[PDB]
Amino acid sequence: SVLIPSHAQGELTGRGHKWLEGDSLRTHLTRVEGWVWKNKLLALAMVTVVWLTLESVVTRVAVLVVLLCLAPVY
Amino acid sequence: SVLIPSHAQGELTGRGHKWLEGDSLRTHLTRVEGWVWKNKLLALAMVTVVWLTLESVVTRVAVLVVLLCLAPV
Amino acid sequence: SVLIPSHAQGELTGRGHKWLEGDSLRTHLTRVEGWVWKNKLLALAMVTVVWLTLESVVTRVAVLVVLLCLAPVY
Amino acid sequence: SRCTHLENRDFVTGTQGTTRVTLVLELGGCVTITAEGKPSMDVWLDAIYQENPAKTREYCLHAKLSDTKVAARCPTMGPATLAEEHQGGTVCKRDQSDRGWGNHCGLFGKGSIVACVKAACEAKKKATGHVYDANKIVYTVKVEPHTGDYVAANETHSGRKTASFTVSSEKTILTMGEYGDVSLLCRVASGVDLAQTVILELDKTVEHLPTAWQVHRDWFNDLALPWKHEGAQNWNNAERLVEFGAPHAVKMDVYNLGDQTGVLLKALAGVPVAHIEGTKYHLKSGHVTCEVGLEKLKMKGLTYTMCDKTKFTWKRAPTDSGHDTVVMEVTFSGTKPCRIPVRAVAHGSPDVNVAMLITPNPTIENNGGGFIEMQLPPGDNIIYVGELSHQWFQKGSSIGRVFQKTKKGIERLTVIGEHAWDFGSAGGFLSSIGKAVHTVLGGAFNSIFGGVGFLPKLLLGVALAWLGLNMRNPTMSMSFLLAGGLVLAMTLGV
Amino acid sequence: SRCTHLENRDFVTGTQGTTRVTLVLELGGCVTITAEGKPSMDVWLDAIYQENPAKTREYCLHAKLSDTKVAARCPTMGPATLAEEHQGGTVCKRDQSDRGWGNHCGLFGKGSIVACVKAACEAKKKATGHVYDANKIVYTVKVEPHTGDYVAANETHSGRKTASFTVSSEKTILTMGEYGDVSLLCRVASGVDLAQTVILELDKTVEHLPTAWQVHRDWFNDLALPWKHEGAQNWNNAERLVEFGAPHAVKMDVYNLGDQTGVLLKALAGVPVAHIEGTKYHLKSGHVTCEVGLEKLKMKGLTYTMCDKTKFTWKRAPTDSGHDTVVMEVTFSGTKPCRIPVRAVAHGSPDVNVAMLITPNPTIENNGGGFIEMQLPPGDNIIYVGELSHQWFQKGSSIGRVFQKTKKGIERLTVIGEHAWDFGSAGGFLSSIGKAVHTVLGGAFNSIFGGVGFLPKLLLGVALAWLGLNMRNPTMSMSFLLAGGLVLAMTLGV
Amino acid sequence: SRCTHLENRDFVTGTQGTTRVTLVLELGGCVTITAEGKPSMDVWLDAIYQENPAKTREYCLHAKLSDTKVAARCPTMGPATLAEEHQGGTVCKRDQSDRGWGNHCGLFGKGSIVACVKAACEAKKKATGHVYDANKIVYTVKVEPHTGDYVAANETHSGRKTASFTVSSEKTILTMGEYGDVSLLCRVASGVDLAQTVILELDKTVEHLPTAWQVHRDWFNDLALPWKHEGAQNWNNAERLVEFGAPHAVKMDVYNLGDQTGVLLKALAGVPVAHIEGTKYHLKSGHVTCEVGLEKLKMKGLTYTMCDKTKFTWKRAPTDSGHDTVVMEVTFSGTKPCRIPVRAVAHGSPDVNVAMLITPNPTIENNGGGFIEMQLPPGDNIIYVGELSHQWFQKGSSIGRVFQKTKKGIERLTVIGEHAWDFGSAGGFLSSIGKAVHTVLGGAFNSIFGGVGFLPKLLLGVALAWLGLNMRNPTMSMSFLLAGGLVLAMTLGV
Repeated sequence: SVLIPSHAQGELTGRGHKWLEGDSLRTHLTRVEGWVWKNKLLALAMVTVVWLTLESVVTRVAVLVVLLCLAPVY
Repeated sequence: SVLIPSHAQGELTGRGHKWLEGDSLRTHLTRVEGWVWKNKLLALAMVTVVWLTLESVVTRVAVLVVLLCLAPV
Repeated sequence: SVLIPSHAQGELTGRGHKWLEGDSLRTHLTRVEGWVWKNKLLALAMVTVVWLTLESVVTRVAVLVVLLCLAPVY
Repeated sequence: SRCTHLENRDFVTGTQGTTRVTLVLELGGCVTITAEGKPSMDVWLDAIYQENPAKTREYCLHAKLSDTKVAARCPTMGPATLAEEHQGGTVCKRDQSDRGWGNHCGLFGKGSIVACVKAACEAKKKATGHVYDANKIVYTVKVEPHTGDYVAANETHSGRKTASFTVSSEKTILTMGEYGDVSLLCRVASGVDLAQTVILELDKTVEHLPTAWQVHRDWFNDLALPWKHEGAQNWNNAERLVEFGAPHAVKMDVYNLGDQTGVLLKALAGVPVAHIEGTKYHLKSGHVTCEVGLEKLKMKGLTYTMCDKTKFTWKRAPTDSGHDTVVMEVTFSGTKPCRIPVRAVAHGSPDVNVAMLITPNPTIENNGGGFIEMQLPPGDNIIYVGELSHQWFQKGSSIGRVFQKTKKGIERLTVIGEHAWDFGSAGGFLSSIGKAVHTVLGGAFNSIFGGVGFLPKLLLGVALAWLGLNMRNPTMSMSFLLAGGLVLAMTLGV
Repeated sequence: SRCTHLENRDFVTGTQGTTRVTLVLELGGCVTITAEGKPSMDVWLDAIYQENPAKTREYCLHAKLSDTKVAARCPTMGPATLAEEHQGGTVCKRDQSDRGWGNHCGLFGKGSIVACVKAACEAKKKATGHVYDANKIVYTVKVEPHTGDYVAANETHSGRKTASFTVSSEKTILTMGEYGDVSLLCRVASGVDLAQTVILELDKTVEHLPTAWQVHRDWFNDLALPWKHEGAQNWNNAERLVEFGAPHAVKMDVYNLGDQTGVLLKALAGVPVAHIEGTKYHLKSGHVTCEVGLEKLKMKGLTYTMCDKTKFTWKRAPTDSGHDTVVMEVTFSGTKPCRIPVRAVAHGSPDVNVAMLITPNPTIENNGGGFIEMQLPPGDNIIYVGELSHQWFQKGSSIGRVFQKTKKGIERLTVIGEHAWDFGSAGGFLSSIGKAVHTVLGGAFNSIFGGVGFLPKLLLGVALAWLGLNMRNPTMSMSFLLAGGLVLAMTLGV
Repeated sequence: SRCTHLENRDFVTGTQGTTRVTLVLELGGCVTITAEGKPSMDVWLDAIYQENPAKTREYCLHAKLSDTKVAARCPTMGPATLAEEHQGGTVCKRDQSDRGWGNHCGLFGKGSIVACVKAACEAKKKATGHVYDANKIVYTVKVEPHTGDYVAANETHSGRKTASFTVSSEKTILTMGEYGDVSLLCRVASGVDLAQTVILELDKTVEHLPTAWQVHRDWFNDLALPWKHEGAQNWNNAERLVEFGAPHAVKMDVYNLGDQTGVLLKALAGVPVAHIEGTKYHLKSGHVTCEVGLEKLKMKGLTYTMCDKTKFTWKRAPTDSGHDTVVMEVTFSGTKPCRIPVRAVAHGSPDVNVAMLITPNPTIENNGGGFIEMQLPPGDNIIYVGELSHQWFQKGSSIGRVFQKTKKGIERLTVIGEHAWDFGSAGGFLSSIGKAVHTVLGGAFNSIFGGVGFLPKLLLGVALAWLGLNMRNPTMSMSFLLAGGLVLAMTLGV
């Protein structure tokens, strides 16, 4: 299958017009939001199990962040 | 931009002709193996760092497995 | 039976064209790596047996190097 | 018979005196059903189709743009407006631009600009979707008797019989000449889950592409593309394929994101293929459940005399079929209608006939007969047809056969799901309990992980395994370990 | 003064005795040079272009297929062979498929089958790359005398001059009439790194798509598509667009993955645009370093008489500029050649003049005009031109102006990297140390994280901060935490 | 008795309670079967052959090169190409060469160069692999009555009979004149594994080389040479014999590595030889398991009276056979048809007769004299034929005879493997258990060490022993050392 990888962002710069807005953290969060609504039941399951089992607030927050970021791309 | 997400793999099945071979265990094993053989030096660096730092066999195995799976990003 | 030995490599040198590239340390290491990739399982078996039975790091390194160097020929 | 042609075949035997047997027919498959003193039958499912199904929302893949227009006004006056902004079939954007005396404004600052264009899908770049109606779907089942004759894949077998099933007319009787009558019951409600399948067409005259795809309904309803229903003139959300550049002082650019066919076909990677042949829309993957009644079947030529043992000759020597069976073809010259005395002998034993015949009581008849198919036990054996003889080393072993058939069973279970428990059973307790447990567990698993990727499923399995191993007490430890093991096992199996 | 037509205007001020100044000229930007006793100048960079650049390998995006051929052989008669398999312009694949008496062969087992198809690229679906030559590239710099006339952006100023630098260009002098000569020396090869830029042309004929892109070479040289050079007749690696279905007994299907334009344009998201004009290929981004020599400039009309205090009138009243300046235009009736008396005073302190003119020694001439541009301090002010008077509230604050200049400095660093340390510098330790430290640090950071991308880079920054936290000894724990924070901050800022 | 003509011979005795016996005949071996109540017989396997077997592959051993071509291109331009790159029967390579003004290149750097050459093979330097068909192979078994007459090795014996077993064959009856009939059942496809052996033909007309070799299939598939199939026109992988030197500016050299026959013949060291005879292909090693039935064999001339004791004379005085027997020939002149009064006595006891005769009941007839083969115990003995007498001393001892049979048994078991347990078998626990255990352990060992060299095998044994000595405390250490010893012993003993 043809697999053209996306062009790198920071290597070229200028002040002329750019073709399109590049990927960004806001785009990432928007995609996560889009995924969560479709997979809410699993979302609640994953959040509740970790929040119950783990002991530390910061650790739980970190794991939740990592899981949410990793969920949609695949 | 328009994003047409990839079809889920196991929801629909049978014995007719498939369109193309979808992502599966074989494909991902091939990818990780080839990547490691591409990024040897970095692969061994990460592996030895984890093996040295993490205190228990099972947790070392878990962390190494997860990192190797996610390596191709 | 006729058995012509392979010409020694280090005894002649120059900058003109050579007939055909002969053996070298890098070539042997390439063959070792190719063999290991071909027989991954056997490589891990050899590694694990010695890692389990030999306690001294230097001894393990020595035996591993010997086995790897002999692997392609045998 | 026909079912020697396929790579995929199965055998089922009616136990002593059983009258009927139940099957799940898999499209692209075969079963040979046999019982003592009953002629052997080949039964298979040939087609699942409907005429002119119902349509569903239709997408666009390559937009065509026309009548680009723009208007702007200076940095202290009212926002700009265009009539096309209120019409249909148009896409517009409203933005601010920098202006000054350099381009004839009276003040320096942010003026306003608006741009519009007309969007229509290109001639042949639509993506139509269709859905089946349970009241109209047709399933076609075919049945063939084991006559003593053989015909190639491009040849018309005279004994082939057809039965077509709808939700009405669930039961039928087929008459098969001298072999009698066979009964078929096939309820369509047990077949493919029509609520979740959509047939996707694109353009069917494009060579070197399949004519249709069988996509999932939830996936089909989530695509980010322009779409409309049949007959309507104006597309919804041309915005997804028209994008706007940053504005100059008094001009603004409209860009077209181009044809999406290559993105779509890459997304469809794993989907099964479907077909179209006119008014008819065929699935090429599915299954049905049936009950076959055998009581009205009877043998042919059972009263004939034996052949003249000296007259036989081989026309094709014995050969392995790949299904653990041997196939043979004999020719004969004596008095025509007669019964063939085939037998086979194991080495190291007293001449006992050990062959098991798939085609029972073989005969030779006027312009017919001569084909034989049989099973032999492992090891060295001899085959006898009258005075004619041949030798055969049957490879394999009994434990090997058991393992082979068990593997086939696991494959069927993982491909067909809960309906596998209905294959070849006499009904009753074991089958019912298996199906109940399977369905109740599978429902929960599908509810929690339906549509999730294989990699995230495996990752969650590993996480659960680790967390259960680390759990603080035995009951929760085992519960988490079991959950992780279950997800890992099913993900790796499917 | 063209500099009023755009944002991104920069002011550079010399001092008496300053021989020449260094500028970095950027597309879509301009600088006004002011000197203590010499007329102001407008300098900007108009174009970077080449005529008929050299080509590099072309890629196909939509395969055309023709004349499929298939051949097969039985399980023991050896592999299949087909004549077209050794020709050019053909894609072929050979595989194994099941055979048996169902087909017209002798045995049951895996045979051999081979399929071939002629491949080409459709009429107008080929991407083509061009690369620049350092010995032919042309830079165009333009300079305008900043006379008192004003001219709209679509109209040509009678006094501006052009310098077309190439590698073979010396220091050049531009006369521009009474104001005297100005000198320019632009260092080609100080600007865009031509060794890693490629101009990608897709199809300059389509209406609603930009005519070219400026893609990176390391990205262009690895791309999963069929490719060939200009003179070749047959494509390489055509197998990347054709796919082959699982074989039947005597047939297998050839599939086409369709047009890739839509996935290509999706990948190009962040790339800057380029342009085409007949034989000329233009960049629309980049910069060049150039030294401008002010030595031989003279002020006009220094010996003219002063205008009458009366007989002036407005033509456009004072208005606010985009750059925190005031712009105005006056008309005069009388003996034409004379100097305009222009001044401004804070409200309630007529003894002190607070105006700083961007146009020194304004004049009115036999066919010229009275455009004026001033900078005034914040607050309430009066502007006098002869006896004409006008009140003016100047918005903003000194802290605000300092903040604006600092912000623009940060942006120039972000956009042009280490070259920023040369802008308007007289030389010395500040510039030298800044450029050295910047070049070394940026080189190292680019070496490690060059192509890794925003979110992966941020994630690695988080990982580094976590590692600094995890490391047991406090001092390097804190040092590594600071390193992680720095990488996070920089990868977020850029 | 042909058994006398060969170095290798074996005797098997049927106890009176038996009438059929199991043999495994070896090509180049020979067996005498005898039962006290029956005439003795000589049976041997003469040939294993097929006519016009199948061709699997053909390799090439001396490449022919022609019509070399080369082209080059400068650094700033696309790589060179040649039409021969896209034709059959050509081998090509492309590389980079340094160029500059010295070669009219226009710029210093690395350009491109490509070279091509047509490849074929000389008329007689091919190597062809053939494979047998199980349904066409022929095994020839011969039986000789042990007539009592004698003839040299280049003479034809009238009583000799032939049987030609194939897959078609079954138990066959050979009629032997006055001696009666004997039954043979040979199980084709129970001998040499036809799936593992390939017959390799180098050339027929070379005067001083064998006509064919037998080689293993796994080895023959990996010969690393150019290869083709019959009728195909273009060779695959001629790159394995053509070699390319490093390039000059615009020239590249193509080298030929020449004949490989020497290295091939040197690699074949240790493989059995085969033979070719017109259209027939012969093996010269292999075996067949047969069951021979002795019923309906009957003695000749039991009715005759005894000879005139005084008339006998020697034609060939007693001599020692190669197989621990004594052989002699007598002449007689009385009334011809009569039985020979032959006997022998040990020197320590003059009453008991001691001779054991391989000839069942010697007689003289109108044609054919008296040949006799007989066995005696170790020590001093006297042989009598009527009045005629001779004196003999028999070497060896009973312990020596037992030991020699044990050596023979071990050698046969090593050579033939599993089938050794069937030689002289009549069922029973010891035979069945031996075959079962030998099959299991031999298969397990073969799966691990099949194809491995003696030096690696010895090294693994020694290393396992050393590591056992170096191993941890638990008792399993002894098993580890024993495993090393076992592998070493099983490598050394063969």
